[PDB]
Amino acid sequence: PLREAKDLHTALHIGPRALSKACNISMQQAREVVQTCPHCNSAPALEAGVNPRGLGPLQIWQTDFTLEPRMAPRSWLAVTVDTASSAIVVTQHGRVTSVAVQHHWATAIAVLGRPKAIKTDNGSCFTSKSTREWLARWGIAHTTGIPGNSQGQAMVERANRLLKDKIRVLAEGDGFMKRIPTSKQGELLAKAMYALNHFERGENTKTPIQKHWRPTVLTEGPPVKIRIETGEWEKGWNVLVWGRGYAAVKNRDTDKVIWVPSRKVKPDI
Amino acid sequence: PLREAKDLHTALHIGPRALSKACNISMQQAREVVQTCPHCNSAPALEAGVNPRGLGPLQIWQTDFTLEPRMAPRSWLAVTVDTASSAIVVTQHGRVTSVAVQHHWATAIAVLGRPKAIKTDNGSCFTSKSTREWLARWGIAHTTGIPGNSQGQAMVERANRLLKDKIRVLAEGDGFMKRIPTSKQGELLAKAMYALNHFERGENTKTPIQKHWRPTVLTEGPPVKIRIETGEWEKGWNVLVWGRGYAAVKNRDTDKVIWVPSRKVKPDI
Amino acid sequence: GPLQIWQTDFTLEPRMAPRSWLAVTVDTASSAIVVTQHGRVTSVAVQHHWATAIAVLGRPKAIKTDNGSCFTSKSTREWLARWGIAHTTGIPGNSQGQAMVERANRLLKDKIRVLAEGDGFMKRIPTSKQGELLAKAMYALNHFERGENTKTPIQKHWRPTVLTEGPPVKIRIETGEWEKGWNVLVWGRGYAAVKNRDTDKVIWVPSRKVKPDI
Amino acid sequence: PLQIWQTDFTLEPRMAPRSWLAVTVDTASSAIVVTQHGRVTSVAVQHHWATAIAVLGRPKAIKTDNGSCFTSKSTREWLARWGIAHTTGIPGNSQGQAMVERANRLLKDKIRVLAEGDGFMKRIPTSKQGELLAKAMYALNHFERGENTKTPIQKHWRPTVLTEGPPVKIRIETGEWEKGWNVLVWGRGYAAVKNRDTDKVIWVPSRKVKPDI
Amino acid sequence: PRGLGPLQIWQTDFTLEPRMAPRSWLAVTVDTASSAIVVTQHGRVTSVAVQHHWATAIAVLGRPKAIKTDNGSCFTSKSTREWLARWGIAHTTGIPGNSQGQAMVERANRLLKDKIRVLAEGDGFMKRIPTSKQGELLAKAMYALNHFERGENTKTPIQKHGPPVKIRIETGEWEKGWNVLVWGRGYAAVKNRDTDKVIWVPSRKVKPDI
Amino acid sequence: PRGLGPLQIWQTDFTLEPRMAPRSWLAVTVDTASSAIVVTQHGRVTSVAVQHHWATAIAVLGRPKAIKTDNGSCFTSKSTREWLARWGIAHTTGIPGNSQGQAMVERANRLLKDKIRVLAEGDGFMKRIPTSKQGELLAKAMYALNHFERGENTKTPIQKHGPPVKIRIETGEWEKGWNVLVWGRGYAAVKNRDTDKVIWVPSRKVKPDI
Amino acid sequence: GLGPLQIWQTDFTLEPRMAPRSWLAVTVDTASSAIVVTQHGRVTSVAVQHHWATAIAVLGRPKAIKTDNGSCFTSKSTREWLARWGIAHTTGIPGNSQGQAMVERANRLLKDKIRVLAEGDGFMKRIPTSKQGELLAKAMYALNHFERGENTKTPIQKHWRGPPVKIRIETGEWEKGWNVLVWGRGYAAVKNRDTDKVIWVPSRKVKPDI
Amino acid sequence: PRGLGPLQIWQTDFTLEPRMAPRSWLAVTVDTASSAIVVTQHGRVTSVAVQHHWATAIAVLGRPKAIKTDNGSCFTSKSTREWLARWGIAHTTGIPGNSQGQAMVERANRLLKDKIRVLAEGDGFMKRIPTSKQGELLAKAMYALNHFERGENTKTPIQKHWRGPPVKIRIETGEWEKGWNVLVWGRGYAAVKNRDTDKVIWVPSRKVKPDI
DNA sequence: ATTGCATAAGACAACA
DNA sequence: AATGTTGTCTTATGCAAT
DNA sequence: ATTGCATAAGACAACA
DNA sequence: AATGTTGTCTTATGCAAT
Ligand SMILES: CCN1C[C@H](C)n2c(c(O)c3c(=O)n(Cc4ccc(F)c(Cl)c4)nc(C(=O)NC)c32)C1=O
Ligand SMILES: CCN1C[C@H](C)n2c(c(O)c3c(=O)n(Cc4ccc(F)c(Cl)c4)nc(C(=O)NC)c32)C1=O
Ligand SMILES: [Mg+2]
Ligand SMILES: [Mg+2]
Ligand SMILES: [Mg+2]
Ligand SMILES: [Mg+2]
Ligand SMILES: [Zn+2]
Ligand SMILES: [Zn+2]
Repeated sequence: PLREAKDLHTALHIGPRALSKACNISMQQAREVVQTCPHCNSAPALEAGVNPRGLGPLQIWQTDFTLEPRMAPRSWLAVTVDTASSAIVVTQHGRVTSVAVQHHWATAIAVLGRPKAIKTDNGSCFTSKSTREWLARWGIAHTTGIPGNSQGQAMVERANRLLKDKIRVLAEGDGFMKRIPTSKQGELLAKAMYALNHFERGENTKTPIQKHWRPTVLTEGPPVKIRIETGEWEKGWNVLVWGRGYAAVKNRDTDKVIWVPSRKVKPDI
Repeated sequence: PLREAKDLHTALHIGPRALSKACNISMQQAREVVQTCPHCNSAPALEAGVNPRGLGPLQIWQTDFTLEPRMAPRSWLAVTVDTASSAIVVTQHGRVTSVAVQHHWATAIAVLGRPKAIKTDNGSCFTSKSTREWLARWGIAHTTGIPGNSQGQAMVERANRLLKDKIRVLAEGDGFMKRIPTSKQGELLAKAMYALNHFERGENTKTPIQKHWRPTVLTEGPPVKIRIETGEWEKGWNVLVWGRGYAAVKNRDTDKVIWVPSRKVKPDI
Repeated sequence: GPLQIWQTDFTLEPRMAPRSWLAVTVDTASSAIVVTQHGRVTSVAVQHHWATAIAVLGRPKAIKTDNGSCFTSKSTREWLARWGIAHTTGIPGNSQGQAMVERANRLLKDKIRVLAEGDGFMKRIPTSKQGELLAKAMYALNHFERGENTKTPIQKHWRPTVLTEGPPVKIRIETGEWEKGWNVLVWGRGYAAVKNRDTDKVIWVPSRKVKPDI
Repeated sequence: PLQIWQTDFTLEPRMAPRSWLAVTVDTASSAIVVTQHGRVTSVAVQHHWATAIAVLGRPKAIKTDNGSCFTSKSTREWLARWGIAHTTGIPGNSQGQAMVERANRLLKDKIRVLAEGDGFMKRIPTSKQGELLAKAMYALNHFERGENTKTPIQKHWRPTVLTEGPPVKIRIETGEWEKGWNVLVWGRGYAAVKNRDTDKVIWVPSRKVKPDI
Repeated sequence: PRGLGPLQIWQTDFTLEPRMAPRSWLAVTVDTASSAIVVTQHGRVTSVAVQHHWATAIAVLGRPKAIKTDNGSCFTSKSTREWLARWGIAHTTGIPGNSQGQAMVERANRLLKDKIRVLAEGDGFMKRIPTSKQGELLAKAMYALNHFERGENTKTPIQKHGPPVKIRIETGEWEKGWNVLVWGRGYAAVKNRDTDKVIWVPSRKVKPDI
Repeated sequence: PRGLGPLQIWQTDFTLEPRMAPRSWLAVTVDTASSAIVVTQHGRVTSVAVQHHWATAIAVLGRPKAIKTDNGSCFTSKSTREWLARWGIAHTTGIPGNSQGQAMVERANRLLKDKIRVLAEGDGFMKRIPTSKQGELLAKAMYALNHFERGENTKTPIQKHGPPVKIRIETGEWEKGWNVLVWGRGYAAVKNRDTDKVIWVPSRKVKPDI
Repeated sequence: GLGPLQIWQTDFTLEPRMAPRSWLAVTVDTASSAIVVTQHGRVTSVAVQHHWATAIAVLGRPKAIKTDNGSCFTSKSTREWLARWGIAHTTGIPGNSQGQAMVERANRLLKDKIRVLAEGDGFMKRIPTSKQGELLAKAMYALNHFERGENTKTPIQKHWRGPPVKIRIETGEWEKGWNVLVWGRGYAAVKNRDTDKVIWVPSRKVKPDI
Repeated sequence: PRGLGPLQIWQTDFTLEPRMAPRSWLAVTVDTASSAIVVTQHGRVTSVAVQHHWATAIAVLGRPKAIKTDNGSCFTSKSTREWLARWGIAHTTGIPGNSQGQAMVERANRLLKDKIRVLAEGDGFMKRIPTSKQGELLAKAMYALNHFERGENTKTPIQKHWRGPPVKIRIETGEWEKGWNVLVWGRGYAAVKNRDTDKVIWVPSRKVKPDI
């Protein structure tokens, strides 16, 4: 008897379990009477497409700025990370002036080389006329994320947090609770550099530096199963890289490389 | 060779994995050299004891106010929940004044009975002198949570969100997108009351109203394994109530009733 | 049995201006009294009353009343049919459709004044204390005793007991046989504690090893 | 590589006020590093190789002159802390400072080239000094000098591009772990592995896999 | 910069071109707002050459509301006057070369001539261009000067002439009334229903309605 | 039959109209998705006439990618073939009269002839057009078929110049005629071809159409 | 009040219970409410000295004593007693609001206890010579170590009178300079390192130091 | 044997000090755990003087759950037992001069005698003191006894009035040293304090081990 | 054995 | 002074049918 | 088998 | 315009030894 069930949901908007228990009704009718109400199901599907990444070294770079209280009066720091190799370059400045980014990138070029693209937020001086003109003169791409979410640059942001942690560790292990003397600024910065780039982090068996200078890229990945957008796993692609977080896959015919979350891919057979 | 490892950590603050890999050392020495540094571990233990609850019906109650735009010009609602049986009573008022608070409780009292304790946030009118003296005249307790965390009354707040959801569903499922005519307010409130109290919510097989008027309480719990704060699981207590969220366990000789995180208990033998 | 027949009428209360019209709903099997008040005798106000009375007490099976203008009006009629309750009318004052309504009315009319003199209000309580007075009167009439029995209407209505045991479930034994005579106590994750209905012996058992009984 | 380094402090008037220029050069790769200095100090002494170490690594020995800030106890203690072997020399000797000749020459050449290339003749703007230094650094390190078949970077880092995972032994059905295999991808509980000869990729559980040697 | 929209005010004039000889005459219709152009071809000045001009002009870029002209004799001719009477668009006179009537058409003639000379030297014709190449050369000049933006502007001269979702805001609510235009891998652009404007929002910040 | 997008597919044919003597050899070219009709008059079939109409047609519609034509000694001639190569446009020549591709161009030719007729006898030129009137009458008929109407469409051609899935209803059947514009993790956003209405349908209630 | 053992208020009162030695000697501490009463049936320098010191004996050494201008309170013997005691003496009417009134209220409560205890034992106004000290001392016990009022700590606990942690604040930072006094099962009261002020905080908003 | 608890058991006896004359008699009460002593120095010995001493003693210090005194006619009076019933405190009696609970009382009485004598000789009275300064001598002696520490003992009689388990910690050397009682214990580490230095440090939960 | 199902286990969000 | 909660949703799993 | 260990797998946070 | 990331930590598991 689902007529009283329909009336009960319409006049009361009752959950399926109670509807089943209150009118001697079972699984099915409970479901297809509870989904009829549009008001009972509005939100519960929010898509999550989460995938920035580059493939090879000196392809995609990220950049943000940091306010470091210990670095007074030169608190502002510009941090740059190579997405492929996770190497880090930072420099110290006093203003957010475009000239600082001019210098910071120039040093970053000298240490790592010339990348192809640089992703960054729409900072007050990142999109400045002089900055864009000089960047074009150097001849490298520039792509700003969505204007307002400091989350598309998650790699440089996490590297920022990590660098702040490391520099504070060194400073307050050197006996400086509040701030660093102007003398020790460069020594702290360079020691942090050598600590981070030249020593592997976490559990990966690869140092960031020899990751950068000795990159490994697969020319032909292994077959995998792919949660193609239609909703179900499909067979017949190969994963290029499968990071701890997220992965890149390649077609067998179209040879497309796309960045998808690791949940969308599982190994073949 | 742990001398260079000690130097490397002291001057450089390296993770145990890299220290082990960079000085030909292993598990132990890497550990007890990385924990020597006080700066390598500061936060990573934040205690979380999360347990407000009552035992029997009409023992502990909670209360909060709600601003509901659809209920204009009488938007303010007073919500009361019995923590034991999760019954809800809501009354409508125009101001948060103490007199409104006076009105709300006795209406709830006439429906559920007389409780003993009413936890609430330190509202401007809950602690008012008239409210306090009138409550003492009725003669039941009054306990305020910590002054500022609207999180210790989490039950009334969650029931608040649920009630707002239900009233929204009823309102816009009837053809009132933005607000409600004065002629519809009372019957909307009454239908919302009837829906939640007299019907199942989620998967529990016991109606809140028949939980309140026909409660079941165990006089002697079954043996369990208890994470006494001593570090590990102590054997020799019995759980009284084990909610999906959290549980209460009893001593076998001290006869103590304690509200404990559910992760701290597991079945005995 | 409880919750089979209800009763309803109005009552003019001059002590309660300007909202001087009061509605009373009474159960028959338990004599549980539910009241709500409205300034004007229209439809919308009195179905608000019936909705509140249903919410506080539940859904009855039949409602008997007078032949008042609204009581048989359409709005009320299809509202009640959608609710699925059997309406009943009668002589406006007959001793059958209004057998207990007038008794409840006189009880309430005594209680309201009793309390008004209790807080020293003679002519008309201010609009602020009307709801509090009504709630206090409802609590006094319902949860207490005015008869000479050992069961309050709440004790009559909800069958209020204090259980000690959970629902019975048929546990499976290691040989693979389902076995009733067992009642669960605690639904802990993975393991549920179930007690032997005879020996009062509890035991921890995996979740899928037990199924509900009957 | 990362064996012996040299250094010197050289003047130049165009970057006033911080006209003091520090140099450090490797032998096996001839890599260069340069830092500005307002004035030569034993502390600024510290500031240079710390930067130099980060970009190149930790060498095995360093040779220099007997400079005032080169010989104070601060530098000695710091190099001892890092465990690097100092070896002083004559302020101008060739048996010691030998690559720094080519270094200084090329550095001054490139600095002049860029300073006149960007429309300046006698004083770089104070905001534009580090730009020119970094540009000279990149040009002299990532580009071959003269006949050099490789840039300093190629010699220093051997920047090859491998394409195969490390040698790894996989638990065979007899229980043993046969070597000669290389992992390709570390998935969830499964790691695709190839044979170095058959070139066949196979998914194997993460419990049966362990590295070679 | 007048605030009036397109298709409102026109301007007409002819020009001379020895390159296009013997069909050495050309005319262009320009808008004060859009600055869009239509080019015809003729070898003699006639009241019907403008008629060929107007018919080509009105068809490509819609109907004009008002046209400002000069005191040419053929512009008041009986044939073109009957043509304009059939059209329904007013005709205005003036002085030949003021700043209020002849505002941009002369400079448009000069720019069109400069384009025709530069393209003629690009494809290899200095003195004159044969009548066979005129059509494609004029088409190329038109496409370069119309399909491509010239100078600086927020929109090209040709530009001058969705299922409903709920997105978050900084407040934290879920406002309604937008429609997604493009569905990116992890981003989206949504157009408001009332303020009909497009804003880019990450995929993890939007949910639908109904 | 309706195309996929403007400025990506083209088609052409040859027409002769005795009233346009001696330049009676027209050159019709129409789009498929955008259905834009353009012609250019000449007085013989030749590589010269073909490349002149085509180059003129390039800038009046848009830079071409691949145009489908018919067989003959003009498109297949060496000069026009190298013209196709130089302009980066392919060839898909078929039967001279194939039903799959030339029925639409033949219908367009009939429409063009009928419009030229109707407008010419509306003006007062019945049988044949003089020299000074040919361009004006061609422009007149084109104007009649630029921005008024096409004859049946609610979305005119030059105004325009999801895979199919089966959905579910409460009835008990899986109905087709729906293409998903937008896909969600717990629903789909499909739109019908006819109603062109977008509705959020749960992912359970859809499955591929063939 | 701020700290105990700081301000002492001694006054004399008459209770007809222990007549003919009906005079009393009582001292009140403002910041602790601790009370000493020594029976003294004659207001004299010896009696006030004996009770004053017995007041110190019961509780401890003060820093000052506030009394009135009674001739038995500023006598040379009393002045020398205070001088060799090294404490301060201030006169009064008495009857001020903030001070010299808590002594009267404490006398009222002390006698309240003596009357209730006497009527519990069975004496109305006159008590035996072996009962005056008993009644007064029983009243001291009842009033002192049994909480009176609406406090959580008894008056004697109101008499004389952790590891460092980092707490989060509304900003989200984690500041130092804090210590834990009481450790609840899900809550904690924290005291500042410098201000030494105690506030409570959820146990989930604190992490330790070093 | 002092791990019973403060404000639990009290011991009372009479000692006749040679300086209180002519009000020679004195009733003394002591606490086993709190080490807190209060006296009144009456001029007579009897049950009325006993309970006047007793009832001021309990007001000064706290509420014992038991008060113990040597058997005799000076404490078994019916008025004393009515007093006890009015206060509901259990009572027991022992040998008048046994070592069960009276050696501490005897040493406390001797300490009172010595402190009183030294204070009197400091003031200037060698043998006898006027009846006006007896109380001040008593108050000064009580302040010395209670507030200030007696002997090398760190815990003053105050500290044992209204007041974690011992544990051993893990040292880098190899010593599970004692002298540590956790104050606030978390799930990652603890907050221990020493017993003598009384300094608070945070040590990992793997760095600790209980005592006995 | 494979597929499908009925359930259980686990995750997410938001309440001034 | 006095501490998160839980409906809703999603994925995983074992059984039952096939 | 019981304990411990060596490992793997999973969870939290914060960065203008 | 153009999308979270991962080091650090905790818990669980299995094997190897006892
Ligand atoms: C003093 C009068 N007063 C309130 C202060 C203004 N307040 C009151 C509230 O009812 C709330 C409230 O509901 N929530 C929502 C909330 C946030 C997080 C949770 F975990 C849960 Cl359980 C609830 N927040 C606050 C607040 O201000 N800061 C979080 C709040 C209130 O009544
Ligand atoms: C306009 C110029 N501009 C910035 C706006 C002001 N901004 C900038 C930043 O660098 C940050 C930033 O780092 N974070 C920290 C953060 C917060 C959450 C995350 F998920 C991640 Cl990865 C990072 N937040 C902001 C911000 O907008 N609101 C919190 C932000 C910036 O450079
Ligand atoms: Mg930023
Ligand atoms: Mg940022
Ligand atoms: Mg609140
Ligand atoms: Mg709230
Ligand atoms: Zn619904
Ligand atoms: Zn460290």
